[PDB]
Amino acid sequence: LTPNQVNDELNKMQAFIRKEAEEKAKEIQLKADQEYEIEKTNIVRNETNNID
Amino acid sequence: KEEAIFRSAEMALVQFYIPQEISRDSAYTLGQLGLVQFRDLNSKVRAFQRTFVNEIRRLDNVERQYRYFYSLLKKHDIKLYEGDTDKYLDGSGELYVPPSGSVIDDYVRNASYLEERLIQMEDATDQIEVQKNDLEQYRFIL
Amino acid sequence: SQKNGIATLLQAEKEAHEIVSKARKYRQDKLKQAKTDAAKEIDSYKIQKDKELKEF
Amino acid sequence: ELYAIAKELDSWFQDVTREKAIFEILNKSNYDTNRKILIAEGWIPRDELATLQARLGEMIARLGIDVPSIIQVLDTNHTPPTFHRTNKFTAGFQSICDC
Amino acid sequence: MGATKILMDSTHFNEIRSIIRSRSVAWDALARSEELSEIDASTAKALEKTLIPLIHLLSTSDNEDCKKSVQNLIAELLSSDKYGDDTVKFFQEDPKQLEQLFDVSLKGDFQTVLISGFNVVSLLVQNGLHNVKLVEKLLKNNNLINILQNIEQMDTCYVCIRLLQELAVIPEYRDVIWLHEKKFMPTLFKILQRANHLGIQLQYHSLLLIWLLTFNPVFANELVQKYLSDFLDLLKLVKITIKEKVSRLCISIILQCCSTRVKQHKKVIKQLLLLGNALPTVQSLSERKYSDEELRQDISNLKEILENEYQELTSFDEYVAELDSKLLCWSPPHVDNGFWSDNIDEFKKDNYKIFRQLIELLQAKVRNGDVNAKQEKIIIQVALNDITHVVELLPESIDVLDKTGGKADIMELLNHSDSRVKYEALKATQAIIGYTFK
Repeated sequence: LTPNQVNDELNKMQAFIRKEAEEKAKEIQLKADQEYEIEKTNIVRNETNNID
Repeated sequence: KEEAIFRSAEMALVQFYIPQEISRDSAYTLGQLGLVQFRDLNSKVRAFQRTFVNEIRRLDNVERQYRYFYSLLKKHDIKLYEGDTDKYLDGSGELYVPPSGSVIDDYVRNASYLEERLIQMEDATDQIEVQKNDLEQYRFIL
Repeated sequence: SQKNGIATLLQAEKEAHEIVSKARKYRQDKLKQAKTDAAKEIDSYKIQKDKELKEF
Repeated sequence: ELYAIAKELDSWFQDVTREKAIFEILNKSNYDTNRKILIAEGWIPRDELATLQARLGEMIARLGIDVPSIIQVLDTNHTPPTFHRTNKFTAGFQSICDC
Repeated sequence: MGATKILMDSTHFNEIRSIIRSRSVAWDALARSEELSEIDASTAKALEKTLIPLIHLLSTSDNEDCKKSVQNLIAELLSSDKYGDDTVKFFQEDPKQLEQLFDVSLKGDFQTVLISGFNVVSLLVQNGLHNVKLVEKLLKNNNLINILQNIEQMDTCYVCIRLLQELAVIPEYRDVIWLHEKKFMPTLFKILQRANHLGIQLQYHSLLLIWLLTFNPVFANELVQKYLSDFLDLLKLVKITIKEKVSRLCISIILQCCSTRVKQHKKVIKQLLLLGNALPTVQSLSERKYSDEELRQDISNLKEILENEYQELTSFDEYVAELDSKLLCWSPPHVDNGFWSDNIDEFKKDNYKIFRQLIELLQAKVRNGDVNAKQEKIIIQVALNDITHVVELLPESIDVLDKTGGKADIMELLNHSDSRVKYEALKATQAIIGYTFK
């Protein structure tokens, strides 16, 4: 029981680390998409002003 | 199963895995328990390479501020009434393991502010001395 | 098993590093796509302005 | 102001000392920057394993995040420590003997 | 398989599915009740081309138990590994039944309503068939809105919060949320202000939407003004949180809100920083160790943004205007004389008259009898601190105050009721006395 509980706890801790990494990656990807949209909008505005 | 005085004493080696975020809470809980001796695996490096070296310096500054506060209390014969309360805290730690708290930065800022009033009180003492010198001139009379 | 637990911890650290690397790669791809879309938008705006001048 | 400070000066000093001890223990304890921090080994009696697990579980419950916290027992040829179970009336004898 | 999956997979969000996965399962009672069609019973047995018939059977039925069974089946199929792709394709290929499915939801008991909402969200989570208008219509249902607003069942509140956070993935849907924010936004604010795995979802998933909603600078600027107290609470909970993820999300939200892209952002951020005394908190956070590289970047960005306070402090014109203004907030500009000799030089003007006018104004305000108010007490403390700084700035100011009678009035009023006001007045008197004997 105790060694089985220890093994289950180790698997759970590995899963928790994986979940933290996945959540951080998802947040980073969403933030990167938003930043890319903002940068594209700014660059498009600058180019339009240049060609206007 | 616990062992008493019968033969060359008992001990064991164990590795404790803990999450990063709950490190402070786990350390406080272990210290309140006080039933482990962590091997100095990270102490093979020099003290200048300590992970909490900057935090150690901040704690040292807080300790210096507390020493200055104690010096002021002695200089004004303060009763240090919290000494009675400190005994309960030691008893509380030995019995129920109260949480340490994450307000350490708040106490650090409070210590800096206390040092501010300490400097203010020193300036007040200097002004009082100057006034005492000024009072000597008041003795002048025809 | 304790040894299996340590191996799982190492594998979890590796997986976390892989996820962080994937996030960084996604950020780089987002920046590159933003630059490409900016160039495309500049071309589209220039084409629209040229078409408007011809209409005028 | 001094009297008000004295009302909690000793308590604040004790808390600061406890925090400093915790930081010193952490510095001696093994840790990593990129990886999940607070991973290390140490010494502990076999009899205290269950109590340590229960206290760790209670701390995890009191923790703001559901993160498991347990320990692992591993073999090592480095010499272990020695701990004498000191009853209230045999601690003096043990100290005299081990001096 | 499929486009994606629901984030909420713990606590009651899975317990309800587990309880309903076998309670009168397979809908075999339809063979005896005769209320349901044979095709519905066959579909239930198989799931224990078929997308439309199941939806029609669920919509046309009126039995509560049958409705709960149908909702459970729909949620399972949406979450099914071997049927998620099929459901996503059915939604994408023929979104016509999606509106009927949404109409089917938001009905029945609490568990059935939650299951139907989860199924609908999973249906709408696909990369296609956004149906922003349909999403808004589903957001207007009384049952779901009340369930999300109510937090009596913390598991139900967590499920609703996770569903709302998952729904905010679509930027097109995101803009819809801010317009309809007022219905449920401060419910999350109350949840955030009050603050096992349930708490993590309430602390991490809820903040995820705030970071997502902050992506629109116009929406962020609109939301900031109506929730200043919530903004201060978020600033506090940024460091109050124990888990690193919550702190990182809060820091990201704060940085996004403070970004100059918002209207009056360069002014709103400065106003918020001085109002809540966020500079010491930022310094303490920077002193603390960062467990995330993104957290370190956010801390560096906050430290850089803290230069706005320094810029405000150096604005001697701003400090002079605030002194002329009827109110002073003890901002970093209140330390301009200590920050730079420029403030002292400006106050020296007109033979100490720039400072004398402010001193007379403070004396009149003290004689006005309104200083007993707590806000007025803070203003009076700021005025006393300014007078103390002026006295040590130059003996000419002390001479002017003595001539104008302001110094005598301050000495008389040194026994202020407020402890902070009393300390400030004592400091001012000591500065005046120290120069008097010098």
